Amino acid sequence: QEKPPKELVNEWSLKIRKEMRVVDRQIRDIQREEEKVKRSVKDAAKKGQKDVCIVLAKEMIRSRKAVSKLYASKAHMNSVLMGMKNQLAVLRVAGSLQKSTEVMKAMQSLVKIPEIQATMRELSKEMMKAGII
Repeated sequence: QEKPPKELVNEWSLKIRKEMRVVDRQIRDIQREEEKVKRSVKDAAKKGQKDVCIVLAKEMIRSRKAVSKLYASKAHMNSVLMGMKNQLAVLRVAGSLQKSTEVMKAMQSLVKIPEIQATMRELSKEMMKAGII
């Protein structure tokens, strides 16, 4: 055969790490956009446009949840990263991966839709063949 050695872990670490830079990015962008929406809400209050503050508010809440759901995902990703560190650990003395109900649920809750998170469905796959999920 000619498989990759259990450096499939280093590979998946790199990707998980990559997607986490993405997340950081998206959080930063939404934050940056909250700054503006804030100024906007201010003016719109000062000028008595009640109806506009109201909606810019509903805008504000939606940002906040967007960031929440994001930091969530990042936690999940971090859970998969640690799981990989663990797998390396397990390999350091065995030399063969093994199951993980940890890197399974994170990588379950993680295969959501809004984002290129089709890759997560692929890692998911690669990982099962390996014998991690």
